[PDB]
Amino acid sequence: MRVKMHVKKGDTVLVASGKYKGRVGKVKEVLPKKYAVIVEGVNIVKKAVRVSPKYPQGGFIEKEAPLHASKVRPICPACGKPTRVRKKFLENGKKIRVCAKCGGALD
Amino acid sequence: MKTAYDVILAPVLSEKAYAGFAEGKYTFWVHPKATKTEIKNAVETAFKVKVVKVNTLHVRGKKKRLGRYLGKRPDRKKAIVQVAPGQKIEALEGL
Amino acid sequence: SKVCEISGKRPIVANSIQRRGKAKREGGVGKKTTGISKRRQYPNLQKVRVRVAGQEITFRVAASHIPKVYELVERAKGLKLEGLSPKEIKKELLKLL
Amino acid sequence: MKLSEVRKQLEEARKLSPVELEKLVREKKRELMELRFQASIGQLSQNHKIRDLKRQIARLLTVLNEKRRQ
RNA sequence: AGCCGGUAGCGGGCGUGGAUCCCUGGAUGUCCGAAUGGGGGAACCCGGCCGGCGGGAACGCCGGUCACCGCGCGCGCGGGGGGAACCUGGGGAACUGAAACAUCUCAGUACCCAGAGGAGAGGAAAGAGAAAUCGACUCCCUGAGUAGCGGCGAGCGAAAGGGGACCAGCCUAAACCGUCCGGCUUGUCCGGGCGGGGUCGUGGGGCCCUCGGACCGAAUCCCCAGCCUAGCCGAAGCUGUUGGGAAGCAGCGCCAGAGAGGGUGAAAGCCCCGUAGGCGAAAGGUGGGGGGAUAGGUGAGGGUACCCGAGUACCCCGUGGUUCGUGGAGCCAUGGGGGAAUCUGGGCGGACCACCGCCUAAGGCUAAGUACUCCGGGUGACCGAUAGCGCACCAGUAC
RNA sequence: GAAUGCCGGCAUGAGUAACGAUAAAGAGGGUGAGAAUCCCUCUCGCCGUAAGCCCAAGGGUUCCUACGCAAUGGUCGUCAGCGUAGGGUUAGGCGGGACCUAAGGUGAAGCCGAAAGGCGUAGCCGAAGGGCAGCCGGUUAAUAUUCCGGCCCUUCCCGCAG
RNA sequence: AAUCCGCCUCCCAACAAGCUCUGCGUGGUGGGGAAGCCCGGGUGACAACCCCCCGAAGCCAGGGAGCCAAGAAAAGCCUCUAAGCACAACCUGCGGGAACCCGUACCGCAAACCGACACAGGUGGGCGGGUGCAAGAGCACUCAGGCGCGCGGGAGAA
Ligand SMILES: [Mg+2]
Ligand SMILES: [Mg+2]
Ligand SMILES: [Mg+2]
Ligand SMILES: [Mg+2]
Ligand SMILES: [Mg+2]
Ligand SMILES: [Mg+2]
Ligand SMILES: [Mg+2]
Ligand SMILES: [Mg+2]
Ligand SMILES: [Mg+2]
Ligand SMILES: [Mg+2]
Ligand SMILES: [Mg+2]
Ligand SMILES: [Mg+2]
Ligand SMILES: [Mg+2]
Ligand SMILES: [Mg+2]
Ligand SMILES: [Mg+2]
Ligand SMILES: [Mg+2]
Ligand SMILES: [Mg+2]
Ligand SMILES: [Mg+2]
Ligand SMILES: [Mg+2]
Ligand SMILES: [Mg+2]
Ligand SMILES: [Mg+2]
Ligand SMILES: [Mg+2]
Ligand SMILES: [Mg+2]
Ligand SMILES: [Mg+2]
Ligand SMILES: [Mg+2]
Ligand SMILES: [Mg+2]
Ligand SMILES: [Mg+2]
Ligand SMILES: [Mg+2]
Ligand SMILES: [Mg+2]
Ligand SMILES: [Mg+2]
Ligand SMILES: [Mg+2]
Ligand SMILES: [Mg+2]
Ligand SMILES: [Mg+2]
Ligand SMILES: [Mg+2]
Ligand SMILES: [Mg+2]
Ligand SMILES: [Mg+2]
Ligand SMILES: [Mg+2]
Ligand SMILES: [Mg+2]
Ligand SMILES: [Mg+2]
Ligand SMILES: [Mg+2]
Ligand SMILES: [Mg+2]
Ligand SMILES: [Mg+2]
Ligand SMILES: [Mg+2]
Ligand SMILES: [Mg+2]
Ligand SMILES: [Mg+2]
Ligand SMILES: [Mg+2]
Ligand SMILES: [Mg+2]
Ligand SMILES: [Mg+2]
Ligand SMILES: [Mg+2]
Ligand SMILES: [Mg+2]
Ligand SMILES: [Mg+2]
Ligand SMILES: [Mg+2]
Ligand SMILES: [Mg+2]
Ligand SMILES: [Mg+2]
Ligand SMILES: [Mg+2]
Ligand SMILES: [Mg+2]
Ligand SMILES: [Mg+2]
Ligand SMILES: [Mg+2]
Ligand SMILES: [Mg+2]
Ligand SMILES: [Mg+2]
Ligand SMILES: [Mg+2]
Ligand SMILES: [Mg+2]
Ligand SMILES: [Mg+2]
Ligand SMILES: [Mg+2]
Ligand SMILES: [Mg+2]
Ligand SMILES: [Mg+2]
Ligand SMILES: [Mg+2]
Ligand SMILES: [Mg+2]
Ligand SMILES: [Mg+2]
Ligand SMILES: [Mg+2]
Ligand SMILES: [Mg+2]
Ligand SMILES: [Mg+2]
Ligand SMILES: [Mg+2]
Ligand SMILES: [Mg+2]
Ligand SMILES: [Mg+2]
Ligand SMILES: [Mg+2]
Ligand SMILES: [Mg+2]
Ligand SMILES: [Mg+2]
Ligand SMILES: [Mg+2]
Ligand SMILES: [Mg+2]
Ligand SMILES: [Mg+2]
Ligand SMILES: [Mg+2]
Ligand SMILES: [Mg+2]
Ligand SMILES: [Mg+2]
Ligand SMILES: [Mg+2]
Ligand SMILES: [Mg+2]
Ligand SMILES: [Mg+2]
Ligand SMILES: [Mg+2]
Ligand SMILES: [Mg+2]
Ligand SMILES: [Mg+2]
Ligand SMILES: [Mg+2]
Ligand SMILES: [Mg+2]
Ligand SMILES: [Mg+2]
Ligand SMILES: [Mg+2]
Ligand SMILES: [Mg+2]
Ligand SMILES: [Mg+2]
Ligand SMILES: [Mg+2]
Ligand SMILES: [Mg+2]
Ligand SMILES: [Mg+2]
Ligand SMILES: [Mg+2]
Ligand SMILES: [Mg+2]
Ligand SMILES: [Mg+2]
Ligand SMILES: [Mg+2]
Ligand SMILES: [Mg+2]
Ligand SMILES: [Mg+2]
Ligand SMILES: [Mg+2]
Ligand SMILES: [Mg+2]
Ligand SMILES: [Mg+2]
Ligand SMILES: [Mg+2]
Ligand SMILES: [Mg+2]
Ligand SMILES: [Mg+2]
Ligand SMILES: [Mg+2]
Ligand SMILES: [Mg+2]
Ligand SMILES: [Mg+2]
Ligand SMILES: [Mg+2]
Ligand SMILES: [Mg+2]
Ligand SMILES: [Mg+2]
Ligand SMILES: [Mg+2]
Ligand SMILES: [Mg+2]
Ligand SMILES: [Mg+2]
Ligand SMILES: [Mg+2]
Ligand SMILES: [Mg+2]
Ligand SMILES: [Mg+2]
Ligand SMILES: [Mg+2]
Ligand SMILES: [Mg+2]
Ligand SMILES: [Mg+2]
Ligand SMILES: [Mg+2]
Ligand SMILES: [Mg+2]
Ligand SMILES: [Mg+2]
Ligand SMILES: [Mg+2]
Ligand SMILES: [Mg+2]
Ligand SMILES: [Mg+2]
Ligand SMILES: [Mg+2]
Ligand SMILES: [Mg+2]
Ligand SMILES: [Mg+2]
Ligand SMILES: [Mg+2]
Ligand SMILES: [Mg+2]
Ligand SMILES: [Mg+2]
Ligand SMILES: [Mg+2]
Ligand SMILES: [Mg+2]
Ligand SMILES: [Mg+2]
Ligand SMILES: [Mg+2]
Ligand SMILES: [Mg+2]
Ligand SMILES: [Mg+2]
Ligand SMILES: [Mg+2]
Ligand SMILES: [Mg+2]
Ligand SMILES: [Mg+2]
Ligand SMILES: [Mg+2]
Ligand SMILES: [Mg+2]
Ligand SMILES: [Mg+2]
Ligand SMILES: [Mg+2]
Ligand SMILES: [Mg+2]
Ligand SMILES: [Mg+2]
Ligand SMILES: [Mg+2]
Ligand SMILES: [Mg+2]
Ligand SMILES: [Mg+2]
Ligand SMILES: [Mg+2]
Ligand SMILES: [Mg+2]
Ligand SMILES: [Mg+2]
Ligand SMILES: [Mg+2]
Ligand SMILES: [Mg+2]
Ligand SMILES: [Mg+2]
Ligand SMILES: [Mg+2]
Ligand SMILES: [Mg+2]
Ligand SMILES: [Mg+2]
Ligand SMILES: [Mg+2]
Ligand SMILES: [Mg+2]
Ligand SMILES: [Mg+2]
Ligand SMILES: [Mg+2]
Ligand SMILES: [Mg+2]
Ligand SMILES: [Mg+2]
Ligand SMILES: [Mg+2]
Ligand SMILES: [Mg+2]
Ligand SMILES: [Mg+2]
Ligand SMILES: [Mg+2]
Ligand SMILES: [Mg+2]
Ligand SMILES: [Mg+2]
Ligand SMILES: [Mg+2]
Ligand SMILES: [Mg+2]
Ligand SMILES: [Mg+2]
Ligand SMILES: [Mg+2]
Ligand SMILES: [Mg+2]
Ligand SMILES: [Mg+2]
Ligand SMILES: [Mg+2]
Ligand SMILES: [Mg+2]
Ligand SMILES: [Mg+2]
Ligand SMILES: [Mg+2]
Ligand SMILES: [Mg+2]
Ligand SMILES: [Mg+2]
Ligand SMILES: [Mg+2]
Ligand SMILES: [Mg+2]
Ligand SMILES: [Mg+2]
Ligand SMILES: [Mg+2]
Ligand SMILES: [Mg+2]
Ligand SMILES: [Mg+2]
Ligand SMILES: [Mg+2]
Ligand SMILES: [Mg+2]
Ligand SMILES: [Mg+2]
Ligand SMILES: [Zn+2]
Repeated sequence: MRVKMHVKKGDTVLVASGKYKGRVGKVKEVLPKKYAVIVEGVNIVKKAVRVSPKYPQGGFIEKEAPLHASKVRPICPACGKPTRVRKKFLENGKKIRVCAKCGGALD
Repeated sequence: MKTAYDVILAPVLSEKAYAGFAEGKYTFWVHPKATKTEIKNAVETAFKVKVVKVNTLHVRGKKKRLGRYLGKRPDRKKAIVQVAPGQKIEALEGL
Repeated sequence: SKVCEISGKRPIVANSIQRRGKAKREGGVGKKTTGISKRRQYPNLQKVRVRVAGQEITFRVAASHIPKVYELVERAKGLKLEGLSPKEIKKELLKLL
Repeated sequence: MKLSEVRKQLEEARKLSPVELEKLVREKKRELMELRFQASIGQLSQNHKIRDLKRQIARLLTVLNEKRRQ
């Protein structure tokens, strides 16, 4: 019905696996069809660009490479620890993500 | 619901269509099912003119391809209205 | 050939069996079948014309149910039948079955 | 068109009468033709306007139908 | 919490004032197609009537309406066409087997046709068949390759009974009573509609005397539980190291009603999706379960001898069905001829007769247990791109 | 490991036969990375009851223009009926329909047939037959009895007059 | 039903006419218009546009004769009357308005159709110029127009 994403633009995530394991960053973008997130300054790649109006002088640019969403963990804004996410029902009763270490909202 | 704006789709843009403005002949793409009589009325209520003569012709879609995939463009009909001596359709005088 | 409008009797298919030889009961060796082929047995259909309500109604009916046509005519008296078409009379008549 | 503009359109339309609804579709069907003509000579950068108008008309006729249905 | 399908790009937009998306309902839905105004070489053409638009009478467009058949007093209702298998009914081969072939077989199969429906058929004894018995029908096991049938060749092949699945029984016709309508050969008439009555095999019912004067309950209807059509919550891991990458190795932990499985840069219970265990419907659908209502249901002697399904039974001729191929050939069915009776009537128990029994024909309906798999899901000592569907791919396509 | 097996791939024959009418070519100039093969000119040859022109079938964009040459072209290719794109088909009078009937088809009535279905006066359908009003010229890259010009004409509606 | 058509009789007309329809000529007017020469276009040009001959298988046409094998229908159209209606309606003349749908490109004896091919095959109708040869749609050459057939270059055996 919808892909399940445990993370979103632009909560702050720990990158827990791959070359960039350990890095922290904002999620610039979420790409659910590809099940992937773009994290700021994580997974940089050198792309060639043709000499073009958009890029005269040509050469290369840096781009952020998407990460498989499972590599990423939201950092709790209360305790500052990376966490699994839980759902808690409020009184509304809207539902929200809360850190699984303490109980803090993650938004 | 059916309005004149349903019958006249777009103006025909080409050397040949433009060549007609001089003698008062405006050429539109119209809906493929629309009658000379109905086009006369539609053009009259849309561009506030007096339509005096209507020429229509069918235009078959060109067969066209994209890689493996053969297809056809939509079939169209074009109409050529003659407005009364002296009138003009300014939207088309354009150019 | 066809269907009795009264009894419903239709053409049926029957075998025609050809036999040879002397029956056992007559001291023969027994009967041998020398052919079986399908054939049809038709109802004995005939036309019965009847006047009912000053109209001429006609039935295609197996001879066995020829009397059932006239019996229908009798039951017809209790009916408001005049002015009707002969298609219409026959329908009413038939409905009485 | 913005979601709130859409509600707004519906509320307003629903207040209208059939005749007023008809008048307004005709006006919009007219406004679409202009858009078309502009789109065809390459002078409509704001092309989302076409999908928009088309749905407005749909919403309107939809509502016209509502009224006349009972 | 992203989004404007596959689908990126140009060019523009939308979304926590809740978008995209998912489910339900609704609206719109050109033309063709049963196709149904009429025509026609399907997807085009041409009309009638009413209303509307345009300056509108000619012309054109928009809305509505107009086929035929059946049933019921022009109007109502219904039909028509499709559906992969399954089902019934009406028709119905041949190769082949018989080591040739005709009867026989293949086979009442293949196939054509009609019809249904989520099933269909059958079904409440004129049964079975030997028991002083059983008790509708259907379906499975068995009985049994028995009994039998059979150029007594090749081959074909029951049923009762027993064990199971499911379980349910009803409505009429007639006698007689009432009512409306119609007929001409005037009523104690005949006939047709409708209502009442009645429904059975210890025979039952009708009518006439006598006596007696609440319970059951649907297969119809109503409500509801439950189910389907979207979903949702869901425990526990960090560090070091090799490495492009850890989930490998190492250290120290932890969860478990969850160590099914799939992903994640390699090999992860604890990262992700899940899993166990739970939760969830405003709307539509279902609802065989629960509840309620309604229709409907129910006596005993005695007398009378009115009724108890007709071109029927019955007999003969021609055939089919059955295991039964003419056989000692009954039974069930019926194309032809003849042709009854109403319980002191009738059919049956394998020619026939007697005796002794069984059963009540010629009107109708009836859940469930059964068949199938287009569709959804689960699961494989199933395939893994020459396999597996013809098709993993834009295939019933190219050709 | 064999089934003139099946499917696929790749060899051999072989740089071989052939390159599809023996109407026939030559040169100069241009273009281009490239030219016997494309454009232009001159010369030569062939058809001319056709090998020219116009209609109908069938075909379905193949037409015209621009940009192209991987493949398609029996060679080459700068060219093309090829690739990409853009343009192009204009009718009261031509053809067909809103007219008629032909064979035949279909078919109220009606007849027949196990089912499916088969017939069938009327009627309806059915044409390259009947009926019916447009000629000459100009114009486009590409349409013209269609546009334009000139001169003519048909039917329908309404009205006026007789 | 009919005043029409058919049939009978009479009168006038008759290889006439008249009336009517068509072909052709003319006809207000509108158009075209060569070679050659300059770069499809300009010019030639105020182009000229006249006379004679030949002459159809085409037209007048529904013409004529002969023959035997004896040669569509229906509508349009004219006429007759019926229900009707006769302020209607129909005819004639004039005037104003109205006049829909589909086709139309291109190939079309062929490299675009039928032949798996840009295939020496097959494909209905019309036009098909000039000269000479008795004639002709034959034959030769040739106009308009269109082509040299989508491998070539050499060599000069069997
Ligand atoms: Mg969720
Ligand atoms: Mg680290
Ligand atoms: Mg909510
Ligand atoms: Mg609409
Ligand atoms: Mg031009
Ligand atoms: Mg057209
Ligand atoms: Mg046209
Ligand atoms: Mg398309
Ligand atoms: Mg016989
Ligand atoms: Mg015997
Ligand atoms: Mg003996
Ligand atoms: Mg025998
Ligand atoms: Mg008789
Ligand atoms: Mg009989
Ligand atoms: Mg008899
Ligand atoms: Mg919306
Ligand atoms: Mg898109
Ligand atoms: Mg953009
Ligand atoms: Mg964008
Ligand atoms: Mg909500
Ligand atoms: Mg929906
Ligand atoms: Mg439309
Ligand atoms: Mg339709
Ligand atoms: Mg139709
Ligand atoms: Mg029809
Ligand atoms: Mg009207
Ligand atoms: Mg007007
Ligand atoms: Mg009007
Ligand atoms: Mg209109
Ligand atoms: Mg209409
Ligand atoms: Mg209509
Ligand atoms: Mg049917
Ligand atoms: Mg059906
Ligand atoms: Mg059968
Ligand atoms: Mg039948
Ligand atoms: Mg049979
Ligand atoms: Mg059968
Ligand atoms: Mg046969
Ligand atoms: Mg045989
Ligand atoms: Mg066999
Ligand atoms: Mg055998
Ligand atoms: Mg044999
Ligand atoms: Mg044999
Ligand atoms: Mg033999
Ligand atoms: Mg045999
Ligand atoms: Mg066999
Ligand atoms: Mg058999
Ligand atoms: Mg089968
Ligand atoms: Mg059916
Ligand atoms: Mg079932
Ligand atoms: Mg059932
Ligand atoms: Mg049933
Ligand atoms: Mg019973
Ligand atoms: Mg045994
Ligand atoms: Mg034996
Ligand atoms: Mg058998
Ligand atoms: Mg038996
Ligand atoms: Mg049993
Ligand atoms: Mg049992
Ligand atoms: Mg069971
Ligand atoms: Mg009676
Ligand atoms: Mg009575
Ligand atoms: Mg009565
Ligand atoms: Mg009794
Ligand atoms: Mg019941
Ligand atoms: Mg979860
Ligand atoms: Mg979890
Ligand atoms: Mg490292
Ligand atoms: Mg690690
Ligand atoms: Mg470890
Ligand atoms: Mg488990
Ligand atoms: Mg596992
Ligand atoms: Mg796993
Ligand atoms: Mg890797
Ligand atoms: Mg492991
Ligand atoms: Mg493993
Ligand atoms: Mg795992
Ligand atoms: Mg569960
Ligand atoms: Mg669960
Ligand atoms: Mg009693
Ligand atoms: Mg009695
Ligand atoms: Mg009985
Ligand atoms: Mg009876
Ligand atoms: Mg018999
Ligand atoms: Mg038999
Ligand atoms: Mg015997
Ligand atoms: Mg027997
Ligand atoms: Mg009989
Ligand atoms: Mg008895
Ligand atoms: Mg007796
Ligand atoms: Mg009997
Ligand atoms: Mg008997
Ligand atoms: Mg007996
Ligand atoms: Mg018995
Ligand atoms: Mg019995
Ligand atoms: Mg039944
Ligand atoms: Mg039940
Ligand atoms: Mg059942
Ligand atoms: Mg099943
Ligand atoms: Mg499945
Ligand atoms: Mg595997
Ligand atoms: Mg493969
Ligand atoms: Mg395969
Ligand atoms: Mg492979
Ligand atoms: Mg498949
Ligand atoms: Mg394949
Ligand atoms: Mg494909
Ligand atoms: Mg071997
Ligand atoms: Mg070989
Ligand atoms: Mg070989
Ligand atoms: Mg092989
Ligand atoms: Mg092999
Ligand atoms: Mg092979
Ligand atoms: Mg091979
Ligand atoms: Mg080789
Ligand atoms: Mg060599
Ligand atoms: Mg050799
Ligand atoms: Mg050689
Ligand atoms: Mg060779
Ligand atoms: Mg060759
Ligand atoms: Mg050679
Ligand atoms: Mg050649
Ligand atoms: Mg050659
Ligand atoms: Mg030669
Ligand atoms: Mg040169
Ligand atoms: Mg070249
Ligand atoms: Mg070259
Ligand atoms: Mg050269
Ligand atoms: Mg050459
Ligand atoms: Mg050249
Ligand atoms: Mg020659
Ligand atoms: Mg010549
Ligand atoms: Mg073709
Ligand atoms: Mg093409
Ligand atoms: Mg062209
Ligand atoms: Mg082209
Ligand atoms: Mg070309
Ligand atoms: Mg070029
Ligand atoms: Mg090429
Ligand atoms: Mg090349
Ligand atoms: Mg090349
Ligand atoms: Mg390319
Ligand atoms: Mg090639
Ligand atoms: Mg080449
Ligand atoms: Mg070739
Ligand atoms: Mg070039
Ligand atoms: Mg080419
Ligand atoms: Mg091209
Ligand atoms: Mg014209
Ligand atoms: Mg014409
Ligand atoms: Mg009309
Ligand atoms: Mg017609
Ligand atoms: Mg006709
Ligand atoms: Mg027929
Ligand atoms: Mg006929
Ligand atoms: Mg007609
Ligand atoms: Mg015609
Ligand atoms: Mg004609
Ligand atoms: Mg015409
Ligand atoms: Mg003319
Ligand atoms: Mg041309
Ligand atoms: Mg053009
Ligand atoms: Mg003109
Ligand atoms: Mg007057
Ligand atoms: Mg008369
Ligand atoms: Mg007189
Ligand atoms: Mg003249
Ligand atoms: Mg004249
Ligand atoms: Mg000139
Ligand atoms: Mg010149
Ligand atoms: Mg001059
Ligand atoms: Mg001068
Ligand atoms: Mg003559
Ligand atoms: Mg005729
Ligand atoms: Mg007629
Ligand atoms: Mg009168
Ligand atoms: Mg006039
Ligand atoms: Mg029309
Ligand atoms: Mg054209
Ligand atoms: Mg042309
Ligand atoms: Mg050509
Ligand atoms: Mg040509
Ligand atoms: Mg030829
Ligand atoms: Mg020809
Ligand atoms: Mg040619
Ligand atoms: Mg060809
Ligand atoms: Mg070809
Ligand atoms: Mg060639
Ligand atoms: Mg050829
Ligand atoms: Mg020929
Ligand atoms: Mg001569
Ligand atoms: Mg000569
Ligand atoms: Mg000669
Ligand atoms: Mg000559
Ligand atoms: Mg010649
Ligand atoms: Mg020349
Ligand atoms: Mg050559
Ligand atoms: Mg040599
Ligand atoms: Zn926390």
